[PDB]
Amino acid sequence: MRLSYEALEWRTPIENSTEPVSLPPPPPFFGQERAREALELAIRGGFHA
Amino acid sequence: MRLSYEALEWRTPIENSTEPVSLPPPPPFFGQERAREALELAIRGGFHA
Amino acid sequence: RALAEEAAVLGGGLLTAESVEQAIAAREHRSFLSEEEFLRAVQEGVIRLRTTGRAVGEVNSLVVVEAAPYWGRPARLTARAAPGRDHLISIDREAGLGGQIFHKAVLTLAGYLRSRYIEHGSLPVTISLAFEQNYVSIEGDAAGLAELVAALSAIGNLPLRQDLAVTGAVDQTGKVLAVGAINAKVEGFFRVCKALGLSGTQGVILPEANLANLTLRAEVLEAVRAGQFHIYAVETAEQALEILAGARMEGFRGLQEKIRAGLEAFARLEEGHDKEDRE
Amino acid sequence: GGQIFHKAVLTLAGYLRSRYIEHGSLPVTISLAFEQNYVSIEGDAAGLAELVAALSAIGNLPLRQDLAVTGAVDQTGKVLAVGAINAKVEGFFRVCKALGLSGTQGVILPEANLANLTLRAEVLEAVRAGQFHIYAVETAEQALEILAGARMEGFRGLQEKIRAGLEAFARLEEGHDKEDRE
Repeated sequence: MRLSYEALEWRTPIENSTEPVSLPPPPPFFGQERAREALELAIRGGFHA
Repeated sequence: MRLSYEALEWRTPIENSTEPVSLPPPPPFFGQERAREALELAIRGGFHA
Repeated sequence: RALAEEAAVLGGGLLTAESVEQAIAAREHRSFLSEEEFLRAVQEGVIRLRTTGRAVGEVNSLVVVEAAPYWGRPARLTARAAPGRDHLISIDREAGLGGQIFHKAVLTLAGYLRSRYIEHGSLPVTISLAFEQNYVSIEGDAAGLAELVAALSAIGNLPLRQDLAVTGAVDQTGKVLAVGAINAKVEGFFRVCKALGLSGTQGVILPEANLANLTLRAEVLEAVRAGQFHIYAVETAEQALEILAGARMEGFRGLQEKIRAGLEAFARLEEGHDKEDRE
Repeated sequence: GGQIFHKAVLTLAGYLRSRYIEHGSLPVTISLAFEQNYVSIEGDAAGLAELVAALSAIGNLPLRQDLAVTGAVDQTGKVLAVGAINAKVEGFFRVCKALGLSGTQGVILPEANLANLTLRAEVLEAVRAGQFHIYAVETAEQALEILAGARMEGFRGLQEKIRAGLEAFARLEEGHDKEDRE
């Protein structure tokens, strides 16, 4: 069955590009909650990691 | 045959989750009476173990 | 003591039940990346496993992954029967060696199939056993119950339930032997079913020798109590096939009748080919 | 190439010997080859292209050369996901564009790779304009139906064509055996 363009389109639509973005820095290990939690536990408990 | 929940439940029931408990220290090699007796024999007889 | 230390860290110093279960959950989740990737692939359709309806010659064999952490997960085991000499091919055991290595798992399944069904001479079927996707690391020492039930379904054109995953080892007698890491396999299948959505009929067929080893997680047991997940304990491959195919081995419209009918059909194709070659 | 027995050859042989059954054995020998050697063929996985090519050879089915076929299959015939789907689709698009697009070229890729389908801008624009097509298949039968432009069931279907090809090969074998016997 043929896949239409809408079913294949994956790119994020750009609404504007003349404005320079100003965003706050992300927390360390962003999108890496597992690693952040493991390191939190290792630091708080003094565990070799 | 199909195993029921009561034939699969293995966790012991919890009466309470907030009440600190005090227990006497267990004797050395608790549940290890074989190793404890072997070491007792080795120490009393001077045997290499 | 290490788990207690982790619970104290997550509990602030006091090891409450909540703190200990949090420590256990965190320890389980810290090595959960492989299972997270597998579940995401299953949900996205990259790895398509059947957890509803029925299929012929296909089972959800529970396996343990190659990774150092021991995570159970289902893999689609497929068996295909063709007319010919009595020769059972384990495709994922002859993938790169060849030459009849005598894997002791092909020998066991071949012995069961040759001794159990005797209406001709050499078995009139050749069985090809394979795993869809390659993470299984199939054990060579012990033949699988899933392999046997898939071979029987392929021979007899038996639609087996895809709801139930099949795990366990079998010898030539048909008795299902205990397998290690039964909890991991059951929990992996339950994770897959929950990711795909529980239909209230998915379950696991596991050896009754592992009943003393079923220390299942809280979530799986809660599902079992609610009736959304079932656990079947079997002693022989015959009753596992009965549970999968939803009918009895003996009697009218039995499983033995269908399997012997399939074997007779393959033998008839053999003899018709011989006659056509002769004339 | 002694021993080993591969996993692709065993998979294709199992599918062919189980799906098409009128004699005690498959009456054909299938020789699969790639033209030029830059392929880096995977010995651990069967190919959907290999299976459809074998089926076309058996049944004398004219496959569309417009469509490129990628994807792995098991002995059931289920088309499995394959790595680097974007690279393969974009490479076939580059080849078609270099030779000139006719508005009918396309790629037959597993539906398991729709999660992995992040195509370049040019390929997506061509698909939007209708100059390039993408087909998602669940089983090798669907891929063969798309390639041969015919259904697997009904009058003059691909199933009966492949079965008639095997029957003709079996007739040749039995005639040769009868001649050699006497």
